[PDB]
Amino acid sequence: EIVLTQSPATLSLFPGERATLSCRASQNIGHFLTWYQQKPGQAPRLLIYDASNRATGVPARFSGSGSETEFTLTISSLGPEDFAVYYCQERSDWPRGTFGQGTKVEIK
Amino acid sequence: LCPFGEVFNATRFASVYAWNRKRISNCVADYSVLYNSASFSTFKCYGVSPTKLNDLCFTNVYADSFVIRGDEVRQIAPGQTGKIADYNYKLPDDFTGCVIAWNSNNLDSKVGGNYNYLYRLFRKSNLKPFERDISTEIYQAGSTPCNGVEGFNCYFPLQSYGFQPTNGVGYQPYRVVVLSFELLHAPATVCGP
Amino acid sequence: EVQVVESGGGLIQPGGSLRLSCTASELIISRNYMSWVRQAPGKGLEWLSVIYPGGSSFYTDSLKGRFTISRDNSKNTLYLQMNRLGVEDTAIYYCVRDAPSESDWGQGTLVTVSS
Repeated sequence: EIVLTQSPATLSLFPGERATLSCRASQNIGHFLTWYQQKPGQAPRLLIYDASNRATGVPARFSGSGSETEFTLTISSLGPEDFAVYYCQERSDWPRGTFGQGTKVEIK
Repeated sequence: LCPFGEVFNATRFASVYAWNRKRISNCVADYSVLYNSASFSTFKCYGVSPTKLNDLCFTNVYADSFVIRGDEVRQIAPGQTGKIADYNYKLPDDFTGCVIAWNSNNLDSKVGGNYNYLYRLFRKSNLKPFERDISTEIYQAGSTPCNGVEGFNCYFPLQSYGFQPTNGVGYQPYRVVVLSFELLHAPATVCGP
Repeated sequence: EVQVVESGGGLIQPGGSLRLSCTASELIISRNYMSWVRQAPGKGLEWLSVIYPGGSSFYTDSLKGRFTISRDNSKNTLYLQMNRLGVEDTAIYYCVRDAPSESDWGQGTLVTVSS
C-alpha cells in the first residue's frame, strides 16, 4: 500500500502570484501520479496526469514536476478562480489508488 | 540442443500485446540449467515441478516471450485477472508449464523512459486463454462514431510502459518467458538425457 | 462535455443496505473503466471499487465483501450494491469514468446512515 502526504495543508497567497503545491509518496511510485482540482460543492476535476502531463481544457498555467518519491503541482499565476482544494493521487494500479489528504487555498 | 538458452540469453524482446511465441521440437533440452539460473527472480511451475522435467517427454513446448512491469508478473498465473491477464496474455486455470521472469532494467529501461514497449489497455471483452490481438482499431468508448483516428471519447488502444531507470523495483521492466506443453499421443521430440 | 449522472441517494440506518445507480450522456459504460469514490463530510476521498471494460472488478481492503460493483450493459448504467452499513458510511458517492488522459466525474449523490 502507498500513502501520500501533501504540503502545505492551507496555502494563503494572493491572486496573480506563482504557486507550488507539494506531494510526497511513502514509496517510489515512478511517474504514476495524478492531480485533481475541487471547488466547494463540485466533484473533483483532473489537472495533471503521469506526474507532468496536462489534461485537455486545463489552462496552460498549470504544470506538474518531480518524480519517484517527490512531486509538485505548480501554477504560473493564481487566477481568483484557482482558489480551491487540490488532491494528488497515485495511479500505479490505474485507475485505482490512494489519494492525498488534500491542500486548500484561503486568506481572510 | 534446443533454443531455450537463446530465448533466455536473447538481446531483443517483444511487447506483451504482441507476445512472441517460439515452437520447440527436434529437441533434447536441459531444464536443470534453467532452474540453476541466478538471474531468474521468478520460476513458477504448474502441474510439473522443476526437478521432474528431465523425466517428462512432450510433443511440443511453446516458449512465449514478452516484457511487462515487474509487479504485473503476479498476473502471469493460471486463471488470474488484471490488465495483462485480461487484455494481453491469459493463462488458463488448468495450465501445465512454467513461468520464468527476471528484472531486465539494464536492457529494457532507458533514460527519460523507454517508450518502445506497450500493453493493450482497451478491449470490448477479456481474452481467452493463449489468445492474441495485434490490432490497432481505434477504441470506440463514446456512444457516437469514431472512424479511424482518436479524439473526443475514443483512443489508440495500446499504452506505452515508458520504463524508467531507478523508479521503484515493481515498476521496472521484467522479461517473462512462459514454457507451455502439449500432448495428442504422437512424436515426442522433447526429453532429458 | 460528457455528463455522468448518479442516482439512488437517500437515507438508511445501522444494520441496513442500499444500492446506487449511474448513467452516462455520450459514452458506453460497459466499454469504459468505471469506479466509485466517496467523500465523507470533513474527510478525504476514498476510492472504493472499479469495473474494467471486460467486466473484471476490484475493491479497497476497507470494504471487501460489504459493497459490490456491477453494471447493466443494456440500460447503459452502473450500480453499487452497498450492504451492511454503519453511521460512518455516510458520504457523497461519486461515479467516475477514467481514460489515460481524461477523468470524468459525476456530480455525486448523498448517502446518509443514522436514526
